[PDB]
Amino acid sequence: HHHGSDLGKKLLEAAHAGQDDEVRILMANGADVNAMDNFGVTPLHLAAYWGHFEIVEVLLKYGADVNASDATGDTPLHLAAKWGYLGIVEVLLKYGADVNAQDKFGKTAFDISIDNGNEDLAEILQKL
Amino acid sequence: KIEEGKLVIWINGDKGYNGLAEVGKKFEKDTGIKVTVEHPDKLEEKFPQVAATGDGPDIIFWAHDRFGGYAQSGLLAEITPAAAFQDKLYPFTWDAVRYNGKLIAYPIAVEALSLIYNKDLLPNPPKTWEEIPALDKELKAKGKSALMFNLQEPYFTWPLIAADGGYAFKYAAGKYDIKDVGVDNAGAKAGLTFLVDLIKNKHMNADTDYSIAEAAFNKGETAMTINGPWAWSNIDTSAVNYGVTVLPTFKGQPSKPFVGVLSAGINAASPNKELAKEFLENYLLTDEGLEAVNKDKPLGAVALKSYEEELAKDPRIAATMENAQKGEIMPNIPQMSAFWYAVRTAVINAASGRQTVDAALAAAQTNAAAGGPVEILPFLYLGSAYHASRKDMLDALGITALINVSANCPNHFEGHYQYKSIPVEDNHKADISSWFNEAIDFIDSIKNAGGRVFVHSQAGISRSATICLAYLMRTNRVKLDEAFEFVKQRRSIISPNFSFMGQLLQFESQVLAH
Ligand SMILES: OC[C@H]1O[C@H](O[C@H]2[C@H](O)[C@@H](O)[C@@H](O)O[C@@H]2CO)[C@H](O)[C@@H](O)[C@@H]1O
Repeated sequence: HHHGSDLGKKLLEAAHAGQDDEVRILMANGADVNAMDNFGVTPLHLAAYWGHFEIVEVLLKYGADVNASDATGDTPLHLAAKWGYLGIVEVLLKYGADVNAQDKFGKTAFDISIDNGNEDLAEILQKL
Repeated sequence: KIEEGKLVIWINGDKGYNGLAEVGKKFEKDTGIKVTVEHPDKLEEKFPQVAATGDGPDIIFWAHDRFGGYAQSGLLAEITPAAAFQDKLYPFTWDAVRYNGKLIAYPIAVEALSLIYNKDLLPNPPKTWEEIPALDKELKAKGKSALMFNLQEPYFTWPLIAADGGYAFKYAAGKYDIKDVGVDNAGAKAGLTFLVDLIKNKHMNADTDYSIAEAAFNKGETAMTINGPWAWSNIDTSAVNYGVTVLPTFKGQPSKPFVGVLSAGINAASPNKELAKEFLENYLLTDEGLEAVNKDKPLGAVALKSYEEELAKDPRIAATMENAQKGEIMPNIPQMSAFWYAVRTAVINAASGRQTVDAALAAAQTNAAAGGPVEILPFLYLGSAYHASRKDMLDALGITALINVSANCPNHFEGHYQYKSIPVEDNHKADISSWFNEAIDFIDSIKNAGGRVFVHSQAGISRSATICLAYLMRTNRVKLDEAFEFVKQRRSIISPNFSFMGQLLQFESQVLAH
């Protein structure tokens, strides 16, 4: 189990860094696609927050929890809505991201996108 | 000890100890009194320890906030400056060193944190905290970061905790109200939550300390730091083009840094009190002495009126004074020590994910306003059934096991800790001594695994104190009266019942059979 923990930590750091090939290699070697750090942040959380589209899609293909909530109440869709990542939000939705999930301030991805001027993203979210 | 005819001085490692040493050798040149400046580690903790037993420096330098508790413990000598001296410094800096109406230290200089930024990396510093995640994303793409500051010392996170409503002790009338603590209110939670989000989203690293944050900024790796005037000298020596400005706002309100008055108290145990007075009043607290220190590491805005000319002609002093006025000056009450230790734990634990913000802040509020499990040894804590129910307070301390010494107190969190029950009542008929060996083995086994045991009873007064004394007496081979004074010094309300005292007394005879 100790080796699986190492893989997980590298995966979190690779998803954070946007290192696509590294993430694939770690997926092939068996990394927990839902590895968590002490804040309950997943590699999907990090890829969505940091704009790594390709990585987002790999994690979801591999079975990432699309509605994972970190220790703080943030879901990947909350984090992607923060920066207006149309491409990332689209695949999160394709994979069943929950448009009604609330963050620690009670706000949904639609609320987050309106609060940041991502109004293109808001027209999309508004119909759901 | 402390030798007659010499001065020893302690000052923090971030202050201008070399420039102070230069004032000290002037003193030596003129008087032949050797002056030794030292900057020990954990100086604020170390000084009460050494000074309690009559050792330590002759003069100690710290911000005023620790000095009320130093005086309260009989560690400080009252200072008696002439009225013509008291007039050379700003009236309000004297107030900060006044405790129960006695002057207990010499004020030197007023300190407040500021936002320092690299003008090449970030021509226009942000006005708000809320902007900083977006800047860090921009900067990370060029291989820099937006902000690094010391996350191991709560002083550096306080301006953000307090911006929306955090406070230490509320100031009612003309006294501080030591039960009115604002550590877990809506404001403090908002601020700490924002700092935790910054970390969990990888904008800061919880391991950052003073030296890492100074290296990063002073090597151009990070665009902003949070620091006081003492730090400016190392940036000058570096190749960084920097500015010192207003701390950013949070939820539209300014950051409220705790403002510190650097102060020099005289050890109550020093046989050189007059020598200290002469050194401090006529060598250090002069324009020439303060300038020798200030050239080494800036003091900030010096308490000395005559410097309002030279100072405020510096924009970084202006920036310090602007952040200072947006802040509150620290109280000097003896409770500041417990308050800082409680907020330090909350910040480190929230910043590490060991505790949520709400659990971390709640634990610190209780410890600051009311108290909590008392440390006996690093792996061994003593407390009440109330504490045994506050999972946030056990977690804050890193408790892994509890000894529940009672017949009616539930084991609240059997999932999360190892429990040893000692089901005795606190009366003259209970044979608690039947459990001494059992309990010592439990403590020892938990310790040998690096854990921490919390021993409690109903009150934390008689049954659990009795177990804790039995551990000390057998583990270190000490008499009952020695063990009792050690614990009583740490938890002043312990009072084993008369039958428990006798059982410990008999257990003393068995453990020290000569
Ligand atoms: O971190 C809590 C700590 O903050 C203050 O210490 C400051 C000090 O005032 C400054 O002069 C400079 O040395 O930075 C220190 C931060 O480490 C309080 O004065 C201190 O009592 C408290 O523990």
